[PDB]
Amino acid sequence: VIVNAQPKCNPNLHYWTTQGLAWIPYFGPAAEGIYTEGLMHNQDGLICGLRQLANETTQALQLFLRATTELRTFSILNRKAIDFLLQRWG
Amino acid sequence: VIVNAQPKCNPNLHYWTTQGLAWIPYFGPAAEGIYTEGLMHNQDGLICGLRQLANETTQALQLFLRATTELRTFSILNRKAIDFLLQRWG
Amino acid sequence: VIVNAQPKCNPNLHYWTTQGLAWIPYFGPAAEGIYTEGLMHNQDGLICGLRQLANETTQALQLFLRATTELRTFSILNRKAIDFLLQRWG
Amino acid sequence: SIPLGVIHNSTLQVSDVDKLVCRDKLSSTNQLRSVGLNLEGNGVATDVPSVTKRWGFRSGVPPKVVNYEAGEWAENCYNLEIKKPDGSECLPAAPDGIRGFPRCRYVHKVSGTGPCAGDFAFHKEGAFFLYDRLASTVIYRGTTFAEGVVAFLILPSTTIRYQATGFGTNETEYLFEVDNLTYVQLESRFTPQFLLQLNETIYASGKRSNTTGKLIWKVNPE
Amino acid sequence: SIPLGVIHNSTLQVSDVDKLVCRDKLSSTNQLRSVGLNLEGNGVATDVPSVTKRWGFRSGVPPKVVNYEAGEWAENCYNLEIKKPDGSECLPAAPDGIRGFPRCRYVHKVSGTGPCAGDFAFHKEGAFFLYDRLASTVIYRGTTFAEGVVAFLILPSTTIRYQATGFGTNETEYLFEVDNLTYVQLESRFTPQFLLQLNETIYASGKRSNTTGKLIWKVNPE
Amino acid sequence: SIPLGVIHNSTLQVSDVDKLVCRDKLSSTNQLRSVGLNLEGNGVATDVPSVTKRWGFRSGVPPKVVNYEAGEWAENCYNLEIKKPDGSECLPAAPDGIRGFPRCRYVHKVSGTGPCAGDFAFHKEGAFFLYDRLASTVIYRGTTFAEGVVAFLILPSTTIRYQATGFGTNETEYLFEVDNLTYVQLESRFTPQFLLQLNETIYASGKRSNTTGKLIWKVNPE
Amino acid sequence: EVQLVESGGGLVKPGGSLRLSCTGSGGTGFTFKYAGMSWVRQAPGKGPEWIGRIKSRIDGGTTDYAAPVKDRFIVSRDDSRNTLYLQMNSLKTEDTAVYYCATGSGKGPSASFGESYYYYDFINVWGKGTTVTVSS
Amino acid sequence: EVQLVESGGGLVKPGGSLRLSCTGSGGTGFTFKYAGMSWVRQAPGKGPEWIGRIKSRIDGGTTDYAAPVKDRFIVSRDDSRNTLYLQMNSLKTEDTAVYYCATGSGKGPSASFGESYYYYDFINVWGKGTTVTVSS
Amino acid sequence: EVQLVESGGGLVKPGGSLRLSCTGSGGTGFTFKYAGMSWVRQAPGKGPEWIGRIKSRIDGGTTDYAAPVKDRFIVSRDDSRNTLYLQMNSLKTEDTAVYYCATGSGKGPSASFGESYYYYDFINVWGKGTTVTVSS
Amino acid sequence: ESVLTQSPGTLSLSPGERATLSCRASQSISRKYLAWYQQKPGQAPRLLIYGSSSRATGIPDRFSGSGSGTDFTLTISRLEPEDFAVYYCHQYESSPWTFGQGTKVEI
Amino acid sequence: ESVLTQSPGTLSLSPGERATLSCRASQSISRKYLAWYQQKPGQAPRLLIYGSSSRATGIPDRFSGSGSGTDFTLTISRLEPEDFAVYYCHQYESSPWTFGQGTKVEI
Amino acid sequence: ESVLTQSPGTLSLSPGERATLSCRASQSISRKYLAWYQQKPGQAPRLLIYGSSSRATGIPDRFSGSGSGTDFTLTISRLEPEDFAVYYCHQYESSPWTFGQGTKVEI
Ligand SMILES: *[C@@H]1O[C@H](CO)[C@@H](O[C@@H]2O[C@H](CO)[C@@H](O[C@@H]3O[C@H](CO[C@H]4O[C@H](CO)[C@@H](O)[C@H](O)[C@@H]4O)[C@@H](O)[C@H](O[C@H]4O[C@H](CO)[C@@H](O)[C@H](O)[C@@H]4O)[C@@H]3O)[C@H](O)[C@H]2NC(C)=O)[C@H](O)[C@H]1NC(C)=O
Ligand SMILES: *[C@@H]1O[C@H](CO)[C@@H](O[C@@H]2O[C@H](CO)[C@@H](O[C@@H]3O[C@H](CO[C@H]4O[C@H](CO)[C@@H](O)[C@H](O)[C@@H]4O)[C@@H](O)[C@H](O[C@H]4O[C@H](CO)[C@@H](O)[C@H](O)[C@@H]4O)[C@@H]3O)[C@H](O)[C@H]2NC(C)=O)[C@H](O)[C@H]1NC(C)=O
Ligand SMILES: *[C@@H]1O[C@H](CO)[C@@H](O[C@@H]2O[C@H](CO)[C@@H](O[C@@H]3O[C@H](CO[C@H]4O[C@H](CO)[C@@H](O)[C@H](O)[C@@H]4O)[C@@H](O)[C@H](O[C@H]4O[C@H](CO)[C@@H](O)[C@H](O)[C@@H]4O)[C@@H]3O)[C@H](O)[C@H]2NC(C)=O)[C@H](O)[C@H]1NC(C)=O
Ligand SMILES: *[C@@H]1O[C@H](CO)[C@@H](O[C@@H]2O[C@H](CO)[C@@H](O[C@@H]3O[C@H](CO[C@H]4O[C@H](CO)[C@@H](O)[C@H](O)[C@@H]4O)[C@@H](O)[C@H](O[C@H]4O[C@H](CO)[C@@H](O)[C@H](O)[C@@H]4O)[C@@H]3O)[C@H](O)[C@H]2NC(C)=O)[C@H](O)[C@H]1NC(C)=O
Ligand SMILES: *[C@@H]1O[C@H](CO)[C@@H](O[C@@H]2O[C@H](CO)[C@@H](O)[C@H](O)[C@H]2NC(C)=O)[C@H](O)[C@H]1NC(C)=O
Ligand SMILES: *[C@@H]1O[C@H](CO)[C@@H](O[C@@H]2O[C@H](CO)[C@@H](O)[C@H](O)[C@H]2NC(C)=O)[C@H](O)[C@H]1NC(C)=O
Ligand SMILES: *[C@@H]1O[C@H](CO)[C@@H](O[C@@H]2O[C@H](CO)[C@@H](O)[C@H](O)[C@H]2NC(C)=O)[C@H](O)[C@H]1NC(C)=O
Ligand SMILES: *[C@@H]1O[C@H](CO)[C@@H](O)[C@H](O)[C@H]1NC(C)=O
Ligand SMILES: *[C@@H]1O[C@H](CO)[C@@H](O)[C@H](O)[C@H]1NC(C)=O
Ligand SMILES: *[C@@H]1O[C@H](CO)[C@@H](O)[C@H](O)[C@H]1NC(C)=O
Repeated sequence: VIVNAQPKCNPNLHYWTTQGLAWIPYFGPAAEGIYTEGLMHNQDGLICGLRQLANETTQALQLFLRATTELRTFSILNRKAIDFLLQRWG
Repeated sequence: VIVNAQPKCNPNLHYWTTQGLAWIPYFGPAAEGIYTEGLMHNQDGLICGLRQLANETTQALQLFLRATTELRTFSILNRKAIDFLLQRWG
Repeated sequence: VIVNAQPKCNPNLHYWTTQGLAWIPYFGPAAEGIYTEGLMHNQDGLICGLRQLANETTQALQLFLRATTELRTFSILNRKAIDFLLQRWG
Repeated sequence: SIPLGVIHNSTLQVSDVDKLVCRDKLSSTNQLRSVGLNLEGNGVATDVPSVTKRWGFRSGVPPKVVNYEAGEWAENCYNLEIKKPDGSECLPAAPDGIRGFPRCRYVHKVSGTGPCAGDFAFHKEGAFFLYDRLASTVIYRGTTFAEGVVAFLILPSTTIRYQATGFGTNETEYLFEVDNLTYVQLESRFTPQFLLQLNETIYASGKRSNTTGKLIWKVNPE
Repeated sequence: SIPLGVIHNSTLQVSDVDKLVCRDKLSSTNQLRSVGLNLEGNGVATDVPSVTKRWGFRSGVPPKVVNYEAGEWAENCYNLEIKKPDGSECLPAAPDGIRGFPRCRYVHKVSGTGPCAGDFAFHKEGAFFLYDRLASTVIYRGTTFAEGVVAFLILPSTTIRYQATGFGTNETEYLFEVDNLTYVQLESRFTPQFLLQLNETIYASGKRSNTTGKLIWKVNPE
Repeated sequence: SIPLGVIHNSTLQVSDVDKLVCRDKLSSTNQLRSVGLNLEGNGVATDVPSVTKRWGFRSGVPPKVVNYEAGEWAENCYNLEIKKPDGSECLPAAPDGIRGFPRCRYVHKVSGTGPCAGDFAFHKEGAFFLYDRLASTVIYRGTTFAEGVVAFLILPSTTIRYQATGFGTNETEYLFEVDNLTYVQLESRFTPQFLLQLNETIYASGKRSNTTGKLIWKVNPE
Repeated sequence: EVQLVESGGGLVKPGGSLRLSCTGSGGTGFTFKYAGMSWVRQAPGKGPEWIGRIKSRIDGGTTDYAAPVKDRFIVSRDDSRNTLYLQMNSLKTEDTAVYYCATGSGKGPSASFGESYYYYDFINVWGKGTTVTVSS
Repeated sequence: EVQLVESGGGLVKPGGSLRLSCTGSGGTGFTFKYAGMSWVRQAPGKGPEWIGRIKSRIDGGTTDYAAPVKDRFIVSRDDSRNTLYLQMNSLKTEDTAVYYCATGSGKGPSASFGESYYYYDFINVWGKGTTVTVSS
Repeated sequence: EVQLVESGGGLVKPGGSLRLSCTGSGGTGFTFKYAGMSWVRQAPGKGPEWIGRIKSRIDGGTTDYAAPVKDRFIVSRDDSRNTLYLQMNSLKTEDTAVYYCATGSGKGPSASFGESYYYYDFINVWGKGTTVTVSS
Repeated sequence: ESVLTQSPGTLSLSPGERATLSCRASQSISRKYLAWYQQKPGQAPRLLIYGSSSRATGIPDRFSGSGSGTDFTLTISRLEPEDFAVYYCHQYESSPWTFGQGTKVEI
Repeated sequence: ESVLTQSPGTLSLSPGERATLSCRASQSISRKYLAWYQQKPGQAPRLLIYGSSSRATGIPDRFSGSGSGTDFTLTISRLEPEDFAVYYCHQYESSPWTFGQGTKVEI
Repeated sequence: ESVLTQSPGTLSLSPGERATLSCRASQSISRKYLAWYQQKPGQAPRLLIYGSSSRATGIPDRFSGSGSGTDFTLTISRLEPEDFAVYYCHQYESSPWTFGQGTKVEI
């Protein structure tokens, strides 16, 4: 149901994320080193579909943020999990 | 189950809340203009019942806040949704 | 399933927690006085098992904190309640 | 242990914790609402002389806040700027994110001095000071607020200025400011509309200080 | 009302709110993911002269942020240090917890002055400035960021320096800095690689200022 | 991936993530509890000379905290005020909301100087510093804390003062302060009770400095 | 309409101290909504000398002193008793003078609304003066 | 290659004012990527006197003044018109002098890459000088 | 019971430098839990002159200098070797003097508990003095 | 400090003749902060004029003040027998107060 | 302020003889901030030398500057008839500019 | 700075007679920061007294110090032949140290 209407699309993603004594903050890596990395290609149209999704979700997200008072919002996905459950078992 | 025991009651509510390029923070309204407005009357005793409810919930809320350490609490209603679900499907 | 492998164990717990006009912040107690207290003994091996649990959960907790950006995390248990529900009613 | 109201097609009920109501369906989190109501709707006096007697200072207790999603328009909001006799401040600066209450009819701005016994000013009845979409246990300096309470439930300005002396004590005095050198003694029997009417006749008729002294008016007792 | 993407063994679908899909199982919260994507992946121009025309200043609107769990490597990140003509700062200091974007190929650091009409610099298309794992509606001073957008879904550097004048207006000018006294006029037709190649031939060949004056280069039009 | 303990009428079990236990009913969120336990309950040495060898400094890693709902009384809490040799501070001021641990028997307050290699002092074994109802990865200046660990589960002072030199290094020295000019050399074989007994006999008998010099005591080796 | 009258004077020995008072009427109370009050002295054969003045409470309630009496004389008021006081310590024979209380007051314009008074930064009302003699 | 030529001089009465101008060419534009520009005057029989200079915009666009003209003369520029101006107010007959514009410029080394100019903190290029006479 | 003895003196030429030392015993160690130590000099026929003193580490380990030796002499210590040193640079013949080390120490009262020493802000213990001659 | 000095020390004029008395302040002062007072033996000084040029009430029009900066004057257009009093200057200085030394006016 | 004074006021030498002119500054200055200028009637001054010792272009090698601190000199190794001009010092001071009074060189 | 000056430069008294020596400081100082020293040829100075009035140990009771402000004295109640030494003042000043010039006591 996603139609990518952008002038162009980078078909691939080069991504980063955050996933003995290494676990101890004192001995572990500095912040620049806590990230992992890798590539994904446009398998079955997923990457360009994803770029279009992010372009469409932007309006809803900005209106949401206008309404709230939290200086930093970390709870959008927790709310989604709760609504998911209420819709099925309310 | 709510008995309004206040000296008097304003039977009605005059309320406010927060509900093309307008969505963009750069072009949208200043904070004083992001609110909507309207009136409600005391349909079936609802407004005076509601004022009494807010007067009764105050004690529980203040004790709650004494116990917690968050400087700002935005999560009371998320906790309520979770307990609702646990009581029915625990 | 918990094997306490510590050099020694204090078998008991001396604990504290936070549970007319007293509820009003203006008339209520100062922060040093808002805590309750009591003792628990090692009934059925619970206290030494609990000390070992806290020693084991530490690694997972530190890696978790490395990954997140919240300056203060108050939401670990809310996430647990949500996962509990999703695993049973997903 | 905070109660929730439940809105039915009958009336407003209070949800239990021991009794599960199978028909009290909750379909989403958007049906949950935090509402800030004003104390003036219960008939509490709103004149400055009486209002300030509901507030006081204390130390050893930290401030805390909660949010609102919706709330009432206030007829009477307050804004304080109170200093100690030595010139230092009594109230803390508001922290980031705290803004004044968005919908006030009359704002009563009180500037002045007095003893300030504690660290923070707290409400004596346990009511909250209502800021934009945040209720607080304390008063922040220079920020407009309403007094009120917060309900939780399942759903289905003209600026009037005053001077004050002895602000934090029991025996205090207030003046209504017309101009920098023109004041009217304040009384508890005056309404906001009354004060505006006095400001128009005095200012319009020129019955204001011309010299460098302060002209202090006293309302005829009748 | 924020849409979620759903990843299937077919394609990416957008979850509805009115239609419940019984087979769209969610087993844990670890299947939910916040992803920050860069605007450069859509072909937006990234040269400094064009990039800054997408940004502007405004007042009366507070800044806000949201988090990411994952995101893209950027080819082009920006870092601004802009002052008013009177020497004061245009951009706010970044607050605790805001750190620069972790994975940038070229950082375009722009230092300079210009009019700064508002309180904060906002993105004109509504895109977000991407900081380490936080998207923001505003630009923070001295912090490296990427421009981008955020998706939500269910899962199953070389440092190039520029000087700027008139930074916050429509007609502005930029210089590429080779040395303290050596600059090259900047054009929209230059790529980051081009600038690095010019920096190597100029610096290596010694075609730099020797005197105390500034040596300003202009690229042959062809 | 943080384990939960489950309390049964049998014993304490660790909840799995792969195995669902149908009888492990959770009726409300009030059955979930965060508990802060002290390290002293595991027999770790608590004297100042040994305690400080478990702490050290590092840079490049930000501090973070988590909350407690309940916790242990500590026999031994610590409070540090350490400066660099040039007079500047080693430890950051505690941020709003951080308060000292509420239930300590003896507080070991250590004031002094030493090299402070990093930005923050971190625990070397990965334990947390326990503040009122918040565990932290770092030490805050002037705030009383206990060392400890945090468990998650499903439920169904006398102030002793010391001076320090070389605080942040391996070879350091400490003195027990009796008075401004009266000190006792500190040893790892001394217990808090021992130090209190020495403070009473020395102070009560008047074996304290009278002149402006410092009187330094050394305990008989036996 | 405002009047204030001095008392508490007479003969005191040098090296000692005394407290003068000035009690008035005709105003609206001398503590709040009122002019602050000063002391001025005039030795026979000399012109007036400013001693200092106590501000009204609405203006902060502080005392501004003349250099010649700093660290010796204190100007204070008995709130709501409409009485001004001057505490003169470390007396020297140079302090023999007539001591006056003075007020920046008087009635202002009226209106159908109410009554009014002006409070000034200069003196309209002088008391009679109490003679203080400091001698051996 | 850079040249600048002064105009706007002649006879003005003391107590009045005038604005001089200096328009040039041969540079890369005088507003950005360019040397700031100064005014210097030389009365017949006297040496040169610094008046002040307007910095380029890339260097902040401010004016540094010589003490003798402070609060009387203003140095400013017509951006992108390559023209320097001097506004002289409160004229006195002591201000009769030849007024020169001066530039810290000139061409630098070239490369197969492109062309270049240097912008200095001293003067290489002087104009001809416009005589300003202040008299009764 | 405390004693300290100076060495490292003798003849040095002006324009040069030397380092004196003073090693002691009888104390509790001279680095921590101890008095700081000073140098004092006395030219024959002259009274004593303060040079400066190194504080103990528990008191910060810094050196307080006398004005006459600032930027020329340095007072330092070899920690745990109980040795005090004086580095004298930029020597002039005016520096010929007997150089002494001095300590604010000595034993204090005992108790059934343990032993004790006092550390002072004045001198109880003087060394013998090492003569330093600066000449051509 | 800001100090007031009067001149002449004594004025001498027949009643019906014009009289002027000036004060020079050690510091410049705005008009609104100046006053003059009239004293006779047995009486506290009368206000006369304040704010340099604003008359006190109960005072005849023949009394008029003027001045600026450091130089202020009281002019009596015709000095009457009843006006041969000692005159003083006063200044408020926005905080400290200063009085002049006292000038005698005689027939 | 930092002020330049030249000495001698007049130099007198036959063409072909060496000539030197010095300037003393009231304040110490780094070499990179100094210059000298050459003026003839009808002409704006030529740059000659800048940065104390760096020659301006279009200038003969016979002209060479030197100096440090407060004392700077221009040396002409052989003064030619065409060089008998008025010479001036100049300093940049990292902000305010100063010119010398003008020294005449004569045969 | 805070500088010590002794007077008289020489004391002259038969043994058994009382002797006093005073020092005047250029700056006022608290009692706890003062000391005097006794020197004989071949010896480093002995402490004698410290803190103005507190005796050093190993010192006879005949030696007693006193003083305040800028004026301090050492009194020997009876000067013995063995006490005819050079005496010096010293002050701690809470940081810099100062010695007096040295006063000779002779029979
Ligand atoms: C929810 O709704 C209920 C019902 O309306 C409200 O109840 C009100 O509670 C307040 C107290 O919290 C009552 O206010 C007054 O309390 C005084 C007692 O306290 C005084 O003395 C103590 C020291 O002993 C001081 O610490 C304190 O600050 C006070 O000085 C009474 O003396 C008052 O009565 C007198 O004054 C009133 C003035 O209006 C007169 O009408 C009375 O006749 C009498 O002379 C007074 O009782 C208040 O009256 C209660 N309301 C009602 C209707 O009874 C809750 O406060 C409300 N909760 C929230 C959060 O809004
Ligand atoms: C999600 O995806 C869509 C599709 O790609 C993006 O749509 C883009 O929207 C922006 C506007 O927000 C378009 O940008 C330009 O808008 C100009 C109009 O605004 C000008 O004038 C107003 C005052 O009237 C000013 O306030 C404003 O700042 C501007 O100055 C047009 O005039 C532009 O067209 C001209 O310039 C471009 C330059 O590239 C030329 O190509 C054109 O031919 C023409 O000369 C321009 O339209 C942008 O073009 C839209 N993209 C596309 C592909 O059409 C969304 O923005 C995106 N959302 C997010 C969050 O990323
Ligand atoms: C959960 O429970 C377990 C079990 O009790 C605890 O395990 C402890 O782990 C710590 C290390 O994190 C052990 O402490 C000591 O480690 C030293 C090695 O590190 C040194 O050298 C490196 C550089 O190579 C430095 O970076 C570092 O800072 C140290 O200087 C060993 O050398 C120590 O052994 C020696 O000293 C001890 C002193 O008590 C003697 O008893 C030993 O015989 C020997 O001489 C020491 O091992 C600690 O011992 C472990 N405990 C036990 C019982 O073995 C976890 O730490 C705990 N987790 C939490 C969060 O509390
Ligand atoms: C080593 O041993 C010594 C000797 O016992 C301990 O010294 C005592 O320390 C305690 C705690 O600080 C002191 O107790 C409190 O002192 C306050 C200050 O009083 C000063 O002024 C009075 C005169 O007005 C003097 O007599 C007194 O000595 C002090 O100079 C008092 O105000 C306190 O009383 C009030 O508060 C307490 C609660 O804290 C209430 O219970 C009381 O009713 C009252 O309202 C209190 O007395 C004690 O005075 C010290 N004693 C002596 C002789 O010095 C050292 O602390 C100890 N060190 C260690 C590490 O153990
Ligand atoms: C404000 O509170 C003070 C007490 O802090 C009251 O003062 C007392 O008043 C009683 C009469 O009710 C007198 O007997 C006491 O002697 C007074 N004590 C002091 C220290 O002055 C005061 O009356 C209260 N004022 C008001 C308006 O309530
Ligand atoms: C930047 O914006 C300004 C307006 O704020 C533009 O200035 C106007 O330009 C038009 C021509 O399009 C003229 O007719 C007006 O007289 C100008 N107004 C003013 C106040 O100068 C300016 O042209 C814009 N510059 C660019 C590069 O877009
Ligand atoms: C503290 O650490 C330092 C190193 O930073 C240790 O110093 C070294 O000690 C070894 C002996 O084990 C010597 O051979 C090296 O020459 C020393 N290096 C330096 C730079 O001094 C020191 O011994 C350690 N101290 C303690 C008490 O552990
Ligand atoms: C009151 O003060 C303001 C400045 O804050 C001034 O603009 C206004 O004219 C003043 N009014 C009077 C009567 O002095
Ligand atoms: C540029 O400035 C830096 C100091 O910030 C200095 O180290 C470097 O040598 C300078 N380069 C030039 C060409 O002046
Ligand atoms: C220690 O210092 C305090 C001031 O902080 C003082 O009150 C106390 O008397 C001092 N004690 C001694 C022995 O000097």
